[PDB]
Amino acid sequence: TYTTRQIGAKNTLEYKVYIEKDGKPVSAFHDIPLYADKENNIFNMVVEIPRWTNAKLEITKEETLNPIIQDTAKGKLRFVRNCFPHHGYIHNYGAFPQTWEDPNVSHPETKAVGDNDPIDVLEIGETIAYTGQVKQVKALGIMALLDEGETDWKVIAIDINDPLAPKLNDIEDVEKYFPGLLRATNEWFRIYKIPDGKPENQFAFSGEAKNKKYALDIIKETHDSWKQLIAGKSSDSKGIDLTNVTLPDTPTYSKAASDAIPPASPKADAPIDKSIDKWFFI
Amino acid sequence: TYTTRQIGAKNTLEYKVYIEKDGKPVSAFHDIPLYADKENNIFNMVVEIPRWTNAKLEITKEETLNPIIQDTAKGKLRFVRNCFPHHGYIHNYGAFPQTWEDPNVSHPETKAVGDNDPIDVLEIGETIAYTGQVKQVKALGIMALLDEGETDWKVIAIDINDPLAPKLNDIEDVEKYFPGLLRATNEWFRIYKIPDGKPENQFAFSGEAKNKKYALDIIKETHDSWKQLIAGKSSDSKGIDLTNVTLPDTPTYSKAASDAIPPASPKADAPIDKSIDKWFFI
Ligand SMILES: [Mn+2]
Ligand SMILES: [Mn+2]
Ligand SMILES: [Mn+2]
Ligand SMILES: [Mn+2]
Ligand SMILES: [Mn+2]
Ligand SMILES: [Mn+2]
Ligand SMILES: [Mn+2]
Ligand SMILES: [Mn+2]
Repeated sequence: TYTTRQIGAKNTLEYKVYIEKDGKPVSAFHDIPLYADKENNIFNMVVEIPRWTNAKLEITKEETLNPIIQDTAKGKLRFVRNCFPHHGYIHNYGAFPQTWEDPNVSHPETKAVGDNDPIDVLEIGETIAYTGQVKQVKALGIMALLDEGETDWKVIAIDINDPLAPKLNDIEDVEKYFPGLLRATNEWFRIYKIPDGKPENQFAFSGEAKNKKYALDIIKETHDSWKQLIAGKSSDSKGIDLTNVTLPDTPTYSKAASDAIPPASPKADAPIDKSIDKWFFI
Repeated sequence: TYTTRQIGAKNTLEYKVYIEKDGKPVSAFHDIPLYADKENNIFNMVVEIPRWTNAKLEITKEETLNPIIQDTAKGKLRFVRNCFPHHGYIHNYGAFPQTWEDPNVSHPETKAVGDNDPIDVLEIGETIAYTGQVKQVKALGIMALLDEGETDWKVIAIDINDPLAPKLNDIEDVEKYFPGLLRATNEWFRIYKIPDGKPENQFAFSGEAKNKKYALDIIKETHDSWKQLIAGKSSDSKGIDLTNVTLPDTPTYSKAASDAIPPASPKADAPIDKSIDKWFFI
């Protein structure tokens, strides 16, 4: 049983969300198994941002036990802007634990280094997720996003408890039941940061969403990359905090990291500035 | 000065939003002047539904002083469904007070009876409005929607305080600063009821959004119809409660009706069933 420990009021600089393992804080990047069912390829996804929300909550690499915190830019809370016809994030967005997009290396398909973070998952179920929630999903395909020149693969997946779960098994089913969702995913990731001064993103494979096989090859590679990492054999760890509480053969393993963590102090959500409302017509 | 008096909690059955003019509840339908600045075509819009929301809030014709309550469909609280790529209402939504789409007469332009309510307005400004908000807007165009075979014009408007008001003068400027919002408005109203299992709506004029001038003509006809209604001369008033605290020359004028409304007793937003989250691919 994975739960959540909320410290602070959502939408504040102070807001932290730690994942708990049967009541004890674990590392959201390290102590949560990639696979819930390896045989079958059922993955564990850590949800960072709920669908149609704007706060840019992220699993923080350099904090101990990598809590999910809102990203900041120039001292301020970061929020993604609404770009017509979309309203915030159009997917439940998060990542697969125990994966690492090697910054030190130029993945051969996209020809650019990874973006230094857990691989990214777009979860397309019909229920809006919650922050710090662990969900079991099935990968259906993958997109090669080059986000600011950096390899940043987007894995398309679905909550296995989703009513259509059974009917979706490969990328081509995405278009049969969620027609146009895959083209909106291409357009959303090309332009979301334009209202921020960033250039427009680009996709490898001409925006081709790769199938479950290819995707599965990519999650493994990334998962192997994390293996070199938490083990201690990465060429450059970039100062990621490797503290964990469940991999005992690791240099960085450390029980008591968990007792170290402060109790939940959940507070009512802080309000978001009315500028976030703005709808951009890009 | 217009404020709002909330009773009970949002998304509940006991929720009512009353409009106040200087602290005295007044009829949201009859007592709020259609015009803010007549000769400048600046109207007072009553806001029913903030943008990107789903509870279907409406000025209630059948209740004294016509409060804004939540619509009911088959004994249950009504909520509009998410139709990709949209999220709830894509526009702040409301009506103009002192208007009436005549139920009892077949309008010559669309060939159908009126829908029995104040004319409807789509406010396209960038700020998300609030329920019961009286805002000052400027008509820009009107679309002839046939809602389940009834005359249901949609006025397209913008808050005068919008940072873009000044550049918006007639319908053609809407496609200028808001490219594609016009195409999405037509679609949104055709399909929004499909998920409820009703048929696709159709639009007169082939969905042409008619100019600001045609618009004013239609708003004005509707004001005349309301004049017959409130004066007491309607063929059939349809149980519409015509109590008012400001037109003394009207038969139903009764001050003391304002003092009869209970004090505010707002509670915080009740949770909305998770089925509401679902996104339909129509
Ligand atoms: Mn990031
Ligand atoms: Mn990420
Ligand atoms: Mn990125
Ligand atoms: Mn990334
Ligand atoms: Mn209605
Ligand atoms: Mn209406
Ligand atoms: Mn209607
Ligand atoms: Mn109507």
